[PDB]
Amino acid sequence: AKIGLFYGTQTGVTQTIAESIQQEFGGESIVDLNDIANADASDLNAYDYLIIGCPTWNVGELQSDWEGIYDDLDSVNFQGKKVAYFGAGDQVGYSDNFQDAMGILEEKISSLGSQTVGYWPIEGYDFNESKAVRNNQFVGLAIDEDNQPDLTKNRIKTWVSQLKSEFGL
Ligand SMILES: Cc1cc2nc3c(=O)[nH]c(=O)nc-3n(C[C@H](O)[C@H](O)[C@H](O)COP(=O)(O)O)c2cc1C
Repeated sequence: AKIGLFYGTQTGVTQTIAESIQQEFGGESIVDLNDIANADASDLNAYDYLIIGCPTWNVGELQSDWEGIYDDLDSVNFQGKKVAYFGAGDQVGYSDNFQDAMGILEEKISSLGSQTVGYWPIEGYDFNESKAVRNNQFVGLAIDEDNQPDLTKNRIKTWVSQLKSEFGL
């Protein structure tokens, strides 16, 4: 597989999303699925295409496994990689920090030389602030299983379909 997906999760939602994205891409032969709790930052070097999934916890913080590796990301060579992101969040409970983690990771990784692809429009959501917004789009797939579970399936399907192109699929 030429695409590597690395996710982190506290309660399992992000994992489930990760599994669905893998299946939408076409399976294990298309995307390698990895829990970041088991990886080294160095594992990220193998791929030209990455998908980073991370939920936001504790009012605007990264999920703990991502927080653990955060400082090691500098050691990865992201030059030339295309990276797409996804995150789980709750726009009602955390309106002022909706999907911040996705935003924090994207800012770090993009600054290291990768190109973000996979922007997602903000129509259909309601939140006050987010670190993951740029030019009025999310930098990646914003999922909200707490408030909008009925939208998830479609959001994933649409997003993957847009991604396919950018990943040379
Ligand atoms: C105590 C607590 C704090 C949270 N903080 C945030 C937050 O700052 N921003 C946000 O978008 N969602 C926040 N969430 C919502 C979660 O990210 C969300 O429930 C997600 O589905 C959890 O994903 P996981 O199972 O992969 O960890 C919080 C949830 C809890 C329970």
